[PDB]
Amino acid sequence: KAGILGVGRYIPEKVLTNHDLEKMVETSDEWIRTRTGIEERRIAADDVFSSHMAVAAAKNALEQAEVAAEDLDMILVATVTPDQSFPTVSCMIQEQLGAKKACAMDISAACAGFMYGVVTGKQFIESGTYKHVLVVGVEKLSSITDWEDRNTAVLFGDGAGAAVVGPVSDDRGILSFELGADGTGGQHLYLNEKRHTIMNGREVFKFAVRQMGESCVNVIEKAGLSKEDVDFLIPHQANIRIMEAARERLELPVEKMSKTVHKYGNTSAASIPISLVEELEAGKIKDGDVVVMVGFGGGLTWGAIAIRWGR
Amino acid sequence: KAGILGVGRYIPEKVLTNHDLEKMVETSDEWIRTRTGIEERRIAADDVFSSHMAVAAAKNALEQAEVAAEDLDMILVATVTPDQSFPTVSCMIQEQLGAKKACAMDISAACAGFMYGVVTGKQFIESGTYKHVLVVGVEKLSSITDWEDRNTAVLFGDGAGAAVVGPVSDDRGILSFELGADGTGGQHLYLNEKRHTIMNGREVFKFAVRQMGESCVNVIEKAGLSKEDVDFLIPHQANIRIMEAARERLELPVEKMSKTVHKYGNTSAASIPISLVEELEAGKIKDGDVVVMVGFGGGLTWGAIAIRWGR
Repeated sequence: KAGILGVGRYIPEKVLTNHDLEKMVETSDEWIRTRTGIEERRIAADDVFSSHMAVAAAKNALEQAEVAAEDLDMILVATVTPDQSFPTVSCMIQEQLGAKKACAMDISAACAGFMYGVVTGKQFIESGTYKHVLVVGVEKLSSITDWEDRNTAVLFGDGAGAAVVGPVSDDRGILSFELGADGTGGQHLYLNEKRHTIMNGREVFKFAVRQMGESCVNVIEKAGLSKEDVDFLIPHQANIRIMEAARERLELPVEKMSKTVHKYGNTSAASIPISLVEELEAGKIKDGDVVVMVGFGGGLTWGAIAIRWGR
Repeated sequence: KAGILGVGRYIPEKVLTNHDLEKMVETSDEWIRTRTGIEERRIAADDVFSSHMAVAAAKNALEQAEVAAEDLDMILVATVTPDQSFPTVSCMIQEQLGAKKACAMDISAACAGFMYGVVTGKQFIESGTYKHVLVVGVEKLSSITDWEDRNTAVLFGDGAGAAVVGPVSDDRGILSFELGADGTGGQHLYLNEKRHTIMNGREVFKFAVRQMGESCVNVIEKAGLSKEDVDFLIPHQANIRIMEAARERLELPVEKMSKTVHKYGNTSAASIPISLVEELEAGKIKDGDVVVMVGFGGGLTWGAIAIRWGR
């Protein structure tokens, strides 16, 4: 069975508060908090790109996993904001990390990308093909944000999260997963010709609130478990109201769902690993815990994973 | 075992000859043919994007495979020129094809992308996760070509190729594969700030000529076969001189290596499936044939696959 050996993240140091946003666009601290739950988000410096954030998250994950970069068989980077289209971020961090024998590809599934990546790594490991797969979710959404548009400029932050996937001692590891997509919703969330994110917020909300909880129930069902068997939920950190719908569907207490949207905003593919690190650093997730992760993203993509934590 | 159920392609109708190039840049028909072997290449119309070419290739592959789009479990599109970063081409063609239950992600491994994709599909099928995986290699390189630069504007064409991957009756299917990358070479082939392909042609040549043949030998070795066991070689169609080096390393006759670079140029991830369709339409590849495919790409990525043809 494939499981998670270690996780790391990179959080940019610059804090962008709602009151910093109040200068830039016609918004209010009250409106942002009430509708999204965001209070702050982090913004990468002008010389810090997805590759810089990804190497930092990757180094921390490798250190936590006790895995050397030279031992990686595969590097997968989920991003829609690479430094450039080619060379990919995965190729760039393969060089900077010294991961010589590793293959490298970037994958694009928007905010569901980290889930697509972990599931992809799972397939390569359980077939016996590879042993160690590095999966990184990284976004510099600040580089594709119309900072004049109050409807989106208050939603997005920057960051990177990373996990080393590998074989774990059985009972542990990824128990089940679901990956999905619905190209019909492509009109509702797209990058326009100015490389600016355009979103139909109402439509994306309707879709997310009903799909997040359903993907969660599916992976619990596929794992042969019950809702009471879930020890922690790590949702994509886009909107506290969407996150709350998933918590209700799973009948989980407030303290069993990771909440970092208020401090980092929506970091797209980086969101789930960033939240994972937060809970692991607070000691709220322990070996043997059943953890459900779930995300939705642009293009209308989604994914969910049920994992029993530990090696 | 996972194998290839059917293949299709889309070739743009507009032909760009070397004599059309002679008006545009300071080049000559003699120089292009002598150094690359290219005589013509195809250019997609201004209203034809990667998604349009990918749906066309996908439809032809599904028809040849006798697979309905509604039965696809996964859509993988290898491209560095999507219509936009999100929604992805895979999401776009998931909608246009009516592939409702299918998940969808784009992958980025430059000219090696189709190989990364087929191997990825192989992992999902042989684990029993999925049954039918659509893999598309598509590029509109004309949209990232500096048409003022004679060093690259004579190298690239547009196109799409597609394969349906699924379980095949054993003895058949993908016997072995190799995926690789070397981020060190990222400086030699990259997209610059104008979305123009910049290349150190001499360096990329040195790398490709020695890696194409070596990847080929590796996958033959991993399949437990000999060089005499190879019935056909389908190399990435970037440069006839690079292709010839691979043919020599495998001791193969001229008529057992696919050559379409002279008519389509370098189509990056689309190159191998486009050549596959060409040989299948000429009846040169038959069930039971051992086919080796191999490619190299920007970021310095590479891949090779040995497949026994048939279902």
